Amino acid sequence: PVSVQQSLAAYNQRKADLVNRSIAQMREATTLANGVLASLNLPAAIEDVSGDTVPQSILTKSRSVIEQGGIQTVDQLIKELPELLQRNREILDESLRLLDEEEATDNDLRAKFKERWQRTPSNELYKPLRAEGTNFRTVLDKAVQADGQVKECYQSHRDTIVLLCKPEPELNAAIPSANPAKTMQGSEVVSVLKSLLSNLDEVKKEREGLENDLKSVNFDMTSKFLTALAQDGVINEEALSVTELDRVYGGLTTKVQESLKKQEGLLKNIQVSHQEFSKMKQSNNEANLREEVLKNLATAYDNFVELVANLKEGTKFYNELTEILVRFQNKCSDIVFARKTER
Repeated sequence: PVSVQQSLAAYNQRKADLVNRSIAQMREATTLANGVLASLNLPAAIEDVSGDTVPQSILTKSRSVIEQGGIQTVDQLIKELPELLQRNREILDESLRLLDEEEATDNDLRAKFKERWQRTPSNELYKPLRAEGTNFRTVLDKAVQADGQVKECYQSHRDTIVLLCKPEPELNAAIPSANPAKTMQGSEVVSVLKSLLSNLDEVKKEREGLENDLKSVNFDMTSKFLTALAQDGVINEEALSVTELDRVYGGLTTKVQESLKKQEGLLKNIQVSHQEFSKMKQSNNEANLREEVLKNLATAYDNFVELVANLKEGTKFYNELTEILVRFQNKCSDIVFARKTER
């Protein structure tokens, strides 16, 4: 309660959460937009003015996947995961084998002798280790569950990706060619839509800035903490941190609230606008093919995007988890060493 070192540790904890939480809000909002925006396929069906073909905000989206490497990026990563996770089951399962085994020796030693086997029991001693052990496990299970959720997600969408790596066959398939092109071109309500759609980008973009700006902050409370100790007999970490957390992130916290509760206005004022776009109800047949598809295309893009990250980071994770468990292992085997070497 008067240690600067621990006081610092708290700040990093409190700082990290502030930042993380803030990043998460923005990343979930960006995806929630893309879902809405592709649930109504706006980029696709404004650029559909030239009905015939429509290589538009999707050839765009196809080029960037070709750039990306297509499934050959995904399909490679996905197959790689179970091995990584198996590595991790194993390290944990050994650590606990080591433990279960000495413990069993110990248990029969006090059984055979009694008084004369007077050390403190492995029962009791490895209770923390086990506690620790079972959390790793919790992590794994949830990791398996999340990894399951992924395998369905791409598995399902995959069809709609393979078809997005074509330069001219793209038409003959993707394009149903509905003949729907309306003289309803760049009319008043179609331009108010383009800007309201490109505003959302200037919104989409700044979120990188906001994110990076948030991570780039480093403050260092040491001086602040020492001075509180040398003025009062104590350190009141919560109060010191809160007050300096606002001074340092409060200006980036509003920019976060002001990116979110601005998206609110931009969202609900299009649900309306997109209906005020189709009170002309086009054609419930050929344009169906023209419609539902474009709606099913941007989701194939959006979902691909969110699919590399999940993967890339599940990987990153797994290898950090590993370097964590190994440490766990060693600790178990050290403690085990301590017991044979004991007395």
